[PDB]
This record gives sequence, C-alpha cells and structure tokens, in this order.
Amino acid sequence: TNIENIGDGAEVIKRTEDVSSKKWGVTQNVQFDFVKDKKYNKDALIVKMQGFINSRTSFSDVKGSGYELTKRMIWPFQYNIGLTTKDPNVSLINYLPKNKIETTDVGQTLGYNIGGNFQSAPSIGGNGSFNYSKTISYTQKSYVSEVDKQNSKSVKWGVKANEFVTPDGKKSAHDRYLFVQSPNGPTGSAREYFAPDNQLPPLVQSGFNPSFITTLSHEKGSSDTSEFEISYGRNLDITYATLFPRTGIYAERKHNAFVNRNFVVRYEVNWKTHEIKVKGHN
Ligand SMILES: [Cl-]
Ligand SMILES: [Cl-]
Repeated sequence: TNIENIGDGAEVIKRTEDVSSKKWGVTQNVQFDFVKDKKYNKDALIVKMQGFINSRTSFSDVKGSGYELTKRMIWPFQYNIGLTTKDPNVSLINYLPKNKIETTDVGQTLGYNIGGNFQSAPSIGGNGSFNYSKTISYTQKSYVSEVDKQNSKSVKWGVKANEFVTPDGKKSAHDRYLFVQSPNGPTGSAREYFAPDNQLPPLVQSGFNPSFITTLSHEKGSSDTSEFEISYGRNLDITYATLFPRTGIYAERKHNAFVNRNFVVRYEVNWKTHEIKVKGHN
C-alpha cells in the first residue's frame, strides 16, 4: 500500500514520516507522495502536513508577594505551519489553502492528471476527474486561516485567533478581558479565574490538528537529493487576571509574549530512489 497506479505509465509512491517532540508539544504526521509520470518531465512531491500542535494552554498562580491574587492564563493566539527549502533545484508549485479561509471548517482538494497538470478546488466534493487527488480537512472554530508568506522556496500558514462566543455576545481576540471571570471568592483556584473548558474552543483548550498541502517540483539532472524544513508551532499570549477582593477582577493582556515557538524538522528527499528520511530537528 506504498505504490499506487493512477493510469498510464504513471504511479504514486506514498511515503510517510512521524516525528514528535514533547518539548515543543508537536507531532508531525507528514505524507510525501512522489509522482512517477513518464509524460511529465519533472519530479513532483506532494507533501501533506498533518499531526497535532498542542494548544499549550495553562492556568497558574503567579509567584512573588503582592501577586497572591494575580493568576495567569497562557494560550495560543496563532498556530504556525510552514515548509521552506534552500536547494536551488526545488520550487513550490502549489499549496492549500491557497487563500485566506475563515469558515469553521476547511476542506479542500488538490487534483492531478497525467502530463503534470495540477489544480486545486476549495471543496471536498466531486467528481473524480483527476488521476490522483489528495485532500485537506480541519476545523478552526473561532480562528482564521491565512497564508502569511509564500514564494518558490517556501510557504507559511497562520491560524489566528479571531472572534469568540461568550456568555455576553461575541468578543475579539484582542479584548483584554477575553476568557477572564471572577472566581467566586479570594480562596479560589487559578483555573476558576478563567473561562471553563465548555466555553473554550478546541484550538484554545486542546490544540490544533493541521492539514495542509504543498507540491515540490524538481529538475531532473545532477540534482540527486534536496532538503527542506517543516515548522509546526505557535505564538502564545499571556492573560493576567487580578482579583481585588470586594471590588472585581482586573485583567491585562501581554500580546505576542512567546512568538515563533516552533518545532522544525529537517527532511531529505532522494528523488532518484523516491525515498524520504529525517536529517534532524530542534
Ligand atoms: Cl487524502
Ligand atoms: Cl467584576
């Protein structure tokens, strides 16, 4: 189940890697599909990036005197998915999502026909008019997807915090009092200073399950192997909630406190032997 006939003297060699990190709280479940097609004089690798990026959300006390009633909530303001390469021989010919998509569910399809013909569709609908297709699918309740950077050598997506449903209407990702609440007593736990799990969406509470694609073209001839990095990470904001007994709760946001905390894995493609292997990581 690692080689598939897609029509003609054309087939797809399916390879997959699974690299994880407890430090970064990330898991890369990538699928590297090589496109073998005599009628298309260029190597092509369809990389489908999946896995899990831990929200890394944490509620805790704040050490130091004068802060006994100041609690801290750390959460992911944005998830980061990206793939960059340096080898001159390689170029990114396509990527999904191609444009900014802000619906709760993201479902797109990358199609391929013999003769090097790729086309994308922002829907997982019909209708098998491709020799081979790969699809992305992920939910982002309260978040928005956008292509931060892109060129022939790299692509980088960002799943940003956008708007959240609250007991009292909507609230933006920049609202300083987002997720804060009085804990019903000064003896209340750190967690009680913030919104309960039922009001927190998956991307905040649990984490994010990425699902992205990007095809790489390669010039046949003394360009035997290429390397590229894949980043899965997040940008974290801090939300401090201080209880003034008998008064109320004072909150303050520290936006972009921990940016670019990413887990970068370096891979190598052996175009000739149609094979993949991990060179290293952080
Ligand atoms: Cl698929
Ligand atoms: Cl209050």
